[PDB]
Amino acid sequence: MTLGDLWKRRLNNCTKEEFFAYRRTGILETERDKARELLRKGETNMGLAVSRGTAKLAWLEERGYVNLKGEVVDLGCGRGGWSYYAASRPAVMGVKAYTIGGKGHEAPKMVTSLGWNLIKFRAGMDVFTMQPHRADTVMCDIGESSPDAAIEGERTRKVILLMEQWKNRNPSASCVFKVLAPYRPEVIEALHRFQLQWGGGLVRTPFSRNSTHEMYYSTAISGNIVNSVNVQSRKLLARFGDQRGPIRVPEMDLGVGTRH
Ligand SMILES: C[n+]1cn([C@@H]2O[C@H](COP(=O)(O)OP(=O)(O)OP(=O)(O)OC[C@H]3O[C@@H](n4cnc5c(N)ncnc54)[C@H](O)[C@@H]3O)[C@@H](O)[C@H]2O)c2nc(N)[nH]c(=O)c21
Ligand SMILES: Nc1ncnc2c1ncn2[C@@H]1O[C@H](CSCC[C@H](N)C(=O)O)[C@@H](O)[C@H]1O
Repeated sequence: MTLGDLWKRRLNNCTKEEFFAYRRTGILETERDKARELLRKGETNMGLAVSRGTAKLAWLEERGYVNLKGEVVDLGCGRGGWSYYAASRPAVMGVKAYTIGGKGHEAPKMVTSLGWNLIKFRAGMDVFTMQPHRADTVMCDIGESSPDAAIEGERTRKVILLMEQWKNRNPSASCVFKVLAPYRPEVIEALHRFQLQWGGGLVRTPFSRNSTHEMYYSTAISGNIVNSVNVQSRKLLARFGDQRGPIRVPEMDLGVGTRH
């Protein structure tokens, strides 16, 4: 059993009050007061982020931890916060965004955020059985949380296997993907094998809530994986009992318009 496995059990052992107090303590949180209503008021001319995903990818890019360029695929695009972020980048030429949709799964939010015309959205698409195609940048933000850590590890393993498939098709592609449960031994094994072939490493974004162990893997960084995981597990376990709230920051606003 790992330190992260214990973090999960301690998380699930929280009372409701301890859970609410823990989940957002000390994390960055974008201010979505305007964004949120605009989206369900059906306003489509808006460049405010369609989800909390946009600020996470932006942070990775602005830190120099991901290379977004050329033809991008967004695997599991959901509402599309990563797709819109990618489309707004000048080095990005196009975005092919795929998501399953249906019951309990977000469909793409349709807005005129800068570069929207470079995105081809395909809902109803299962990326795990999709044939990989040409891509310069492969992104995947898939990983549904479960109170069962063994289910989280299996969900995570599936993402890593998917990224191996896309790398087999595109050995030179830049990759960035969610690693929902990096503390599971079966995940560590698959990540170490990924890293030995393709390089890369793991990083924690400051917007992730403490109720998730999610870390992001990218071929543009490096670092011992077990150390990265254990450092994060210790930091998560140290926040139990912390009273500070979240730190509110402005939401990303990419502006509106086409890119040609
Ligand atoms: C709601 N919730 C979530 N977690 C833990 O946080 C992890 C992910 O964090 P999140 O679940 O809050 O994030 P998400 O984006 O999914 O939003 P939401 O708040 O709607 O969470 C719903 C999920 O939590 C699960 N859940 C609901 N109640 C509990 C609970 N009492 N204990 C554990 N899991 C719970 C539900 O089955 C569902 O899977 C969950 O996998 C679980 O270990 C909780 N732990 C306690 N101790 N009490 C909780 O109320 C609780
Ligand atoms: N097998 C699958 N094929 C395609 N999409 C899937 C999938 N399994 C889960 N998904 C979708 O993957 C999405 C991940 S949500 C990621 C947030 C997104 N990057 C943003 O910035 O808004 C979810 O909407 C989920 O419905």
